[PDB]
Amino acid sequence: INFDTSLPTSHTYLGADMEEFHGRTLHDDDSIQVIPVLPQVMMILVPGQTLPLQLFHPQEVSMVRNLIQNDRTFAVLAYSNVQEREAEFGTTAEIYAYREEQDFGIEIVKVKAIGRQRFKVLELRTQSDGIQQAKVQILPEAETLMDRIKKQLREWDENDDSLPSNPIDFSYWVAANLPIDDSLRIQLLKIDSAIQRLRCELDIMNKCTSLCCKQCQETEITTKNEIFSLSREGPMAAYVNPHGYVHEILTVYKACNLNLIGRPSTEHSWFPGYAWTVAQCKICASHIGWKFTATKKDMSPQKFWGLTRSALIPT
Amino acid sequence: NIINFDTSLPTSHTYLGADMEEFHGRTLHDDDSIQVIPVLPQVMMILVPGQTLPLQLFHPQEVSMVRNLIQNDRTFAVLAYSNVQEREAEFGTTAEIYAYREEQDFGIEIVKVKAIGRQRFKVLELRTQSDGIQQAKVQILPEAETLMDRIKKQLREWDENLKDDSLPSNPIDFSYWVAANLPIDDSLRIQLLKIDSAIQRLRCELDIMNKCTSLCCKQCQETEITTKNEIFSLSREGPMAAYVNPHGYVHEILTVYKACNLNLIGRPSTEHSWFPGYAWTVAQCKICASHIGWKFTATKKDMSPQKFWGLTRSALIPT
Ligand SMILES: CNC(=O)COc1ccc([C@H]2CCC(=O)NC2=O)cc1
Ligand SMILES: CNC(=O)COc1ccc([C@H]2CCC(=O)NC2=O)cc1
Ligand SMILES: [Zn+2]
Ligand SMILES: [Zn+2]
Repeated sequence: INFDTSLPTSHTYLGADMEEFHGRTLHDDDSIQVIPVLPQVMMILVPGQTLPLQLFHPQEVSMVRNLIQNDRTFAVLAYSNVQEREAEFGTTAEIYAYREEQDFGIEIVKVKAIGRQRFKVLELRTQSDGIQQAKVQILPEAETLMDRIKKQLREWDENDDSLPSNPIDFSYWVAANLPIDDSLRIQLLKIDSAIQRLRCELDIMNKCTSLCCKQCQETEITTKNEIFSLSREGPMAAYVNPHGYVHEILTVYKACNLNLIGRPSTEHSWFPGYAWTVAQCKICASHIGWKFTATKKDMSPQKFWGLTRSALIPT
Repeated sequence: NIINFDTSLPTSHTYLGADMEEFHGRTLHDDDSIQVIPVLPQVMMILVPGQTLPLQLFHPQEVSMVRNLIQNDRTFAVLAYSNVQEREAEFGTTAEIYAYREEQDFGIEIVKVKAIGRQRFKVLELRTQSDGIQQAKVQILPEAETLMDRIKKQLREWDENLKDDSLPSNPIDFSYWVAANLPIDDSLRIQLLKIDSAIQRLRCELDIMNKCTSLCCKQCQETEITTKNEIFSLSREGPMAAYVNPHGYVHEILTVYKACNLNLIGRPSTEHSWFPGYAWTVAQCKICASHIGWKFTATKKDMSPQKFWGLTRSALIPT
């Protein structure tokens, strides 16, 4: 495995002149705050998880510009029902990198943020100018469980320095990287105790199955056991396509029942040194993810896949 | 200068998919009536009766709303924002869905729609529900052939093809064709939409045409890019039309035969092309490198014109 696993976390495709912020805002337990939510964000976010964004609607640009002038923190709601904008919990996201640019006269803002604190939603109110403000309450934050989880993680993929040592940070690493659906992510986000969070995760890893194509609900694509981490963030990560759409990707060493489309391409690659090719379901041709292929034959691995969470469903 | 290409192809939006469902039904609201019509949250374009609006919708709340629209009157409200940055709008126009197709990419439900502007309105109430959707309480508004010939005369002096069949015979439709196709900024579009009477609209448009100057790149303002005399129409919609990029972003572009102070980026491409038979290359300002639009180049030697430019309204300001 010869590849710098610190390059993906940099999101260099998004831009390399990104202004950086080192100030850190952290709210007290049980404190009630009013935090804006970005209307296009759909992701469930946990503390320690990074969220890259590319925004071009003038209202999102203005609100990020104002956040950058202040505490740089927005609210990422854990929607139980994104079609209905229903959410009871969420995680704050603190912008740590920022970039302005223009394209065709349209002001664009590129942002890189990281989850900081869980919160319970108290009120979701929309302003007269359309922007949404959420009144939230900041929630407060067993090495046997940790060792047991780390044990079954090594059984799935041979991956210590990669995993956090603190039980709180480790519980959130596991919550954000397990190949689980949204309902289980929200279940884990509701849990207040790291001990309880780790114990629920152990139960989830054991009931885990395999990943089928959602459009088929039949054809198996990959499994926990080919999960393969190419990034310090872990085997699961959010990346932005060239037009602002955020994909959550699970990297696996081998996949089944998948065809390729088009020509391997290096543009806007989420894994520097690698080229991507659209992978679709060999049964329904539903796009599922991308196969990445080395650009220099001196790199290991030579082939790996990055499959979107949204295209997969567990058995 | 002579055209050897089917100007009815661009209006079909075949790049959006050629197997679009269509609807024969037509809904029209009574004059001076209050209607409650939903507003798509990411639409930003100023719409006029008779104008086409293509869309590609990703958000599950958008596709739910449009799915429900397809099962009802297929009509949403397009606001003419004074300030998009703050959702400030006093007038608008209804858009009726006339074509539709559902897709699914990476497990994400996708809706593509082609809609046409029908009736303009004044907004009485904008109110966002609990789920986030915006509903607009609106009042449908009620709807000198010398001005018409005077308008048409200076249109021909800009482009020869803008002559007869390319232009509507009715003064109401004609004032809306002109409002949608003049190379004017958003403040003038809103001014024309506010006008209640067609004769008043036509006379305002004649005044605007006489004061029309040139189009400069927005970022640096100094460099001219094109001018009204270089306009020429390659679609039955007219010289000005909205098209969707492959990711759902709607671009309003003006087609012109010649542009200055523009460099090109890379090699021509035929993917997702808005003008079948032509390839596109990103065009950018010579001075400040800002992307301005696209140069279109024919893929066959027997096509005419062999080259033209589609320049976005958003990158251009008047002189
Ligand atoms: C016509 N265009 C489209 O439909 C969308 O185009 C895309 C979408 C996703 C990417 C990913 C691929 C993986 C990677 O490494 N980086 C990316 O941005 C690239 C282009
Ligand atoms: C990083 N950029 C991408 O991945 C692709 O972005 C685009 C944007 C606009 C187009 C237009 C060009 C003109 C035309 O005729 N059709 C289009 O769709 C095409 C691709
Ligand atoms: Zn399938
Ligand atoms: Zn310029």
